[PDB]
Amino acid sequence: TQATLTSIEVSPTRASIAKGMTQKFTATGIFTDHSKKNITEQVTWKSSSKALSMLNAPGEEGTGKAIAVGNISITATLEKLSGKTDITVTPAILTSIQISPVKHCLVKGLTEKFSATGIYSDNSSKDITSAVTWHSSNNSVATISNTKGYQGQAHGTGTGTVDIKATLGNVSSAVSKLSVTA
Ligand SMILES: [Ca+2]
Ligand SMILES: [Cl-]
Ligand SMILES: [K+]
Ligand SMILES: [K+]
Ligand code: NA
Ligand code: NA
Ligand code: NA
Repeated sequence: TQATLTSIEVSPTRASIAKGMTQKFTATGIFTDHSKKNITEQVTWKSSSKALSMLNAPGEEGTGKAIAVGNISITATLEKLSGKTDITVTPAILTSIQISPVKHCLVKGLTEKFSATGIYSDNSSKDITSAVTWHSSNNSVATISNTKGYQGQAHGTGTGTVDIKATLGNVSSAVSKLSVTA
């Protein structure tokens, strides 16, 4: 309380966040006694553009939400002093994969086309059937192709049940239970 505030630093200094994701900013107060203090909950936060929304709800103080791709300047203000930083919003990232059909009954000797829908960090979606790698837990029940022009093509090779899944980098679809009948 004896110390006067002399500066505000906002961290991080450079950062990238995917569209639809969020970032917690920190406001660090610098004082005449050379102490540093977390003043994130005390400062006034603002953003230079709609592309990053500073969240207003209690407990969200200093949280920015990526609305649109671009460059945004962020400011923390207290006692007419301001600290600033820059953030970059990058394109939405793959967060989940939904495969269809969710379950299926296939007659042996027939072929069924599975599709993979990528769900992104802004909850946009895309057909990524040809981009994913398709997997079968048991080729003796069904095979599934990754061959160009046949991606997601599942062929009933024998009776039973099998797990079908799609993967793309570190993202994996839910398992689809494929039953093959005679
Ligand atoms: Ca900074
Ligand atoms: Cl940046
Ligand atoms: K806003
Ligand atoms: K997933
Ligand atoms: Na600003
Ligand atoms: Na915008
Ligand atoms: Na069989």
